[PDB]
Amino acid sequence: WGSGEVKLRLQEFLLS
Amino acid sequence: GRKKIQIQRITDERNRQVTFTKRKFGLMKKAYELSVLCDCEIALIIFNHSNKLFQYASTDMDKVLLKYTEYNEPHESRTNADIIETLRKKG
Amino acid sequence: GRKKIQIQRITDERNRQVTFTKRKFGLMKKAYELSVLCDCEIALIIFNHSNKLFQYASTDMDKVLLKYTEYNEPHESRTNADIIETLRKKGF
DNA sequence: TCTTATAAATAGTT
DNA sequence: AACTATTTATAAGA
Repeated sequence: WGSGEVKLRLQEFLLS
Repeated sequence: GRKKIQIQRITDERNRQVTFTKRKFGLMKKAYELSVLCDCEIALIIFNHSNKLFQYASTDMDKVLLKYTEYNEPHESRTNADIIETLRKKG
Repeated sequence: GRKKIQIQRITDERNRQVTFTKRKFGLMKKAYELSVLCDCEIALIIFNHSNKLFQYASTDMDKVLLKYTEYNEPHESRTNADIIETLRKKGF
């Protein structure tokens, strides 16, 4: 939610 | 409840918060029961009217989100409109 | 229900599938009501015991997940253990 | 799938 | 915060 590597993985999936 | 209510936005700020707290817990309790009865993993994300975040996960939110991203097959996917449609049909 | 059940894993494959289907819908119905009554945006992700995916979102799953990732503040965060704790504390 | 007897959640009042 | 009468959900049956 705030920060992280999970935050990163989720964001990318959503954006591609 | 003492009365049937219409499913429509509650405008009374106070009634809204009371309903929100009780029904949020009710939703999480039913999630808990489903996860145990049927051996499954559940995550729930809620943004209230003020855009504050509440979350529930039967075990670990990270793992469910990670698994979610890995899924590519088609799957059941519903919205409020599907649910409303179902309730039309149930009568 | 016609008889009271205890909250524990259902062993009969068939009963499990039947109960899953009915309770999943019941969960989504309650999410629908909360989101309308209280003006909430809600997403629900369920993996069954075989790891098949079922999802619900009041309006749009993408938007809620995107908002989740953006969120910076600490917030209420519960697991099964929190729920069980609440039930040990409640009398009703 | 439905239905219906019963259990569980909740509205309204306190 | 509590209680309780009622609405709603659902377990076992059709």
